[PDB]
Amino acid sequence: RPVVRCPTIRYHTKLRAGRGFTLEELKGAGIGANFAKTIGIAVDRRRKNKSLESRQRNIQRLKEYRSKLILFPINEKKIRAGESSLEECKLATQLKGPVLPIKNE
Amino acid sequence: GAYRYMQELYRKKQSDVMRYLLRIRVWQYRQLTKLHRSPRPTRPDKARRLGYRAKQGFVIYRIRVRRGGRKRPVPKGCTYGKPKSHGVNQLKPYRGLQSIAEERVGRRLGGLRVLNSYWIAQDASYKYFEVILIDTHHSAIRRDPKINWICKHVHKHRELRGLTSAGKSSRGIGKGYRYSQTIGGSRRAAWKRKNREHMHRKR
Amino acid sequence: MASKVSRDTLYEGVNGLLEASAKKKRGFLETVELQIGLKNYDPQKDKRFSGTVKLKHIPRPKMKVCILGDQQHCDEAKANNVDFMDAEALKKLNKNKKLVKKLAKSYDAFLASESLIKQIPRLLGPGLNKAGKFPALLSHQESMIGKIEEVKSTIKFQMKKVLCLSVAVGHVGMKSDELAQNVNLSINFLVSLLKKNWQNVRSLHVKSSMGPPQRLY
Amino acid sequence: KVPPPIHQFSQTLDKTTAVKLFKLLEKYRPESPLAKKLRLKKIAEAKAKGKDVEPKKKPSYVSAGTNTVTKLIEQKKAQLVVIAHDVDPLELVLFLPALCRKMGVPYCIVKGKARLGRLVRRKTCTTLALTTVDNNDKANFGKVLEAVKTNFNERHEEIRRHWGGGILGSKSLARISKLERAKARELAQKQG
Amino acid sequence: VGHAPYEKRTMELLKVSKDKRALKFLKRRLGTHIRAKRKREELSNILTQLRKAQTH
RNA sequence: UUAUAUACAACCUCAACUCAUAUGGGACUACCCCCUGAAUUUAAGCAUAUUAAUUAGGGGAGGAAAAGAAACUAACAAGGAUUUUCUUAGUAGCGGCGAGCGAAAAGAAAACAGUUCAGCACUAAGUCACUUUGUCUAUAUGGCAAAUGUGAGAUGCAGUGUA
RNA sequence: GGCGAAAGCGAAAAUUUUCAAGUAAAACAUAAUUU
RNA sequence: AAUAAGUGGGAGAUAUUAGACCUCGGUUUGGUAUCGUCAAUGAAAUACCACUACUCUUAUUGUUUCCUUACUUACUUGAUU
Repeated sequence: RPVVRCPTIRYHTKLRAGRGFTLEELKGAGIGANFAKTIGIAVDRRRKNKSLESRQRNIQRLKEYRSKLILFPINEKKIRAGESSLEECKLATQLKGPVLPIKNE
Repeated sequence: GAYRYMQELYRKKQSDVMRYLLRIRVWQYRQLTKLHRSPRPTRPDKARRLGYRAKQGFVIYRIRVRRGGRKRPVPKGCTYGKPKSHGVNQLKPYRGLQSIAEERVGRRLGGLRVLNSYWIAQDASYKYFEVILIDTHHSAIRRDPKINWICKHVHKHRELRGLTSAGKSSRGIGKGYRYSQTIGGSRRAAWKRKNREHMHRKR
Repeated sequence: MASKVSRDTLYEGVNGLLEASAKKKRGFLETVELQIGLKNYDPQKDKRFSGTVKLKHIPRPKMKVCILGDQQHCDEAKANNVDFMDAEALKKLNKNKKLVKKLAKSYDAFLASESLIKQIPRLLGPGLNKAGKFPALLSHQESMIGKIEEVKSTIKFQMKKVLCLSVAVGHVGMKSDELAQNVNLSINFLVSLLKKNWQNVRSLHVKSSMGPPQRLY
Repeated sequence: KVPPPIHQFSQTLDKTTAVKLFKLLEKYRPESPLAKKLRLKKIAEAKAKGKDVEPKKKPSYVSAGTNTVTKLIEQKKAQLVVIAHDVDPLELVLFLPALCRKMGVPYCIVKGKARLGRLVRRKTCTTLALTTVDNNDKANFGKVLEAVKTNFNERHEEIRRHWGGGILGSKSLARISKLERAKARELAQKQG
Repeated sequence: VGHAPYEKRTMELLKVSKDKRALKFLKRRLGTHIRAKRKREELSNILTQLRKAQTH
């Protein structure tokens, strides 16, 4: 849920919680579309985000994730996943915490 | 491909070619009745463009409707009550003929669903369309799963419930602000949605 | 009833100007006479068809002009071989003749001094509207730079009250590669003097002094 | 009066040369199905172990299907096009001979829409455009393509220009011819 | 296919026959003053291809 | 093969069958769906307004129905499928500018899921369904081949490709 | 056959491939026949 | 020179001829020329050469609430087994 900046002069402040995700951002941020879809991104193929820093705004928010994303292996030879498999959630996280913060304004 | 040519020649109606190929075709098309099965769709390529293949068996049924207005059934000197409600001899129906011409298949034919439609021709005493029926339980059609969508139970008889080509378009459906009611579900299920008062648990 | 050396109906593109040099079927000089089939260009108003085009090649118009000079016409005019007179030929240009084999209206275009203007309709005026070679004030008449351009092919056309046109611009005896830059610049110098032009005429007409009129697009 | 894109049907090249046209087509049936089966089952047992790429020699025959053909016309690989004329509706075949003058390729029309589908093991076929340029049928190739030139392709520049068509017919024409036969029996004595 | 007869009836009209009303004969016909101006000049594209290729 | 003088083979429209083999009108209705559209009442009377795009309205569905992946917004430091609720708001306009009607993107909340058709070039019908005979079993209108037995299929089947 | 949004039609449904009952029958729609 | 459509270009064209050259006409040179650019002098400077177009004129494929007449296959109206 990445999206920022609500429309008119009522809001130059707030930022609605993320229904867009900008396909043309993604190739500039190391993805990898349908691999990210079964990760779970809400990848949606229809938003054409117009601003370079709004392009950048999710770019850091992308790289905010994808690192703490723990990479569970598929073939369990785990040669190419490739962040970690020793950070398995029983060892590392297993958190299942709700809130998913949107930077809190 | 020939089809992109033959659509490009289908449009150019008001010719001597198509009109005087309509002219032979039109009053060929009348000593036959209101219903008769055919093998082959007269337009093939606009029986194509419509979600259509030609396996066994996607039947085609000719149909005519009576090309007019609609007069309001009260006898001989018209309605009581109010002068908002007098005028008859010009009153006009709502559902277009291209969604009446699939009710007049779906009940005379007790066996089959309805898929799309396409016009052919028009002259003054009928407009007269085609119906691309679909069989429902030919034991081929269960294992043909690109057109599997229509033989769930909730899609049968899609002439009444208004989800053919024209019967979709008849009830005022799209988005946004040329359509803003109808939005509350169907059409005038708007005009039971918005008058629905919410006397709360805790006001 | 059209001719071969002068085409009328058939409209060529850009490569159809190469054979127009063949209009010199004579051996003597023929002055090309322009004309235009004009539409809604009425001459009795301020739309006066009177100006000068500047053809960058010299098609040698036979130019003789009496240079009326009062300390401003002939001071810098020794670079173009002026006659160097003191504006005294006006006293003999009308009411009498000069010499044998000569008329009293013997030019094509005339120049006047800036301080010698009120005489031009009075003593010479009634004897020149009978000729129609009347010099105007908008026909490149200042004689500060109008000396080197005098041998550099200056013309003056007066509009007729019968809707015709025949004035000398040049000849057709030379190469059509000269005429590739002659017509395509003179008619581009004709768009600026004519008015409200986007598409108001359908073709041009070009005619020599001894030939039939050719027509260009 | 049918408009003079018709009659592009059915002035159709008298059958003494047309039977020679089918004699090329006797070699160019697409595939017999057991011969199709015996070719592909040899892939299964022999060429699955043979590892050979040469001996297929995919034989050039005449292609079928309208949606095949109008690629093959436009990609300039086709040689001779045969389209039927007993046809429906026209729009699969109406514009198609008009392509051939603008695309330069010689074409022809045939009588009998079933005879193109008699040999190809379908039911009715309507579109057979030929690509084959082999030396075994190169001899009889040149003479029949010269015949369809003036009849179909060089005729194609003046076929729309001359057609009124649709004669009146026929008993009424007898009454039409009755008066002129009557008045010519009277015209023998007016000026006499 | 030939012509659709309003184009042909105006094909006579765009010869010399009063282009302005002929143009408004299309906007009366088709007709919206954005759509007609394309269908106006389409006729002249036929007419500018058949001024000297129209011989034989 | 048609002076309307015969066969055979297709085709094309097109029948008839105590053929084979199978699908459908009906019941209910609260909710839902496309339909047809009235009236007392209110204006202190009434005729356009209102009752109302409303009760019979009946033809259709289901555990969902319709909608739904924009020919939308908004005009901004942008947003972004459909549906219901809070608010937008009893405000904008429609109004015998009478009585009275009446929305809306935008703001926040649940849930979230995106994609096949048609049509260039996609480039050996490589397709699909019956049949019979067995494989394999199962209360299957069933899974594997085959005779390649039909027929459907080029008037186009399939794969890849889609606002 | 027809029309109606459907239910159904204050209806001499006389138009509706054969819309023939058929007839112990004959090739080669059994023969003139039955609205 | 009248009678220059008119009005302006023009300040001589054109034709002829032999000579020059070419296979040759012809162009050019000069002689001559009905007039004329010139003069004859006025309203247009008439030679030379015109775009335009009507008084209109011969002819062409004209849409025409065009009129009238036949045609028939669309369609309407019956008849018969």
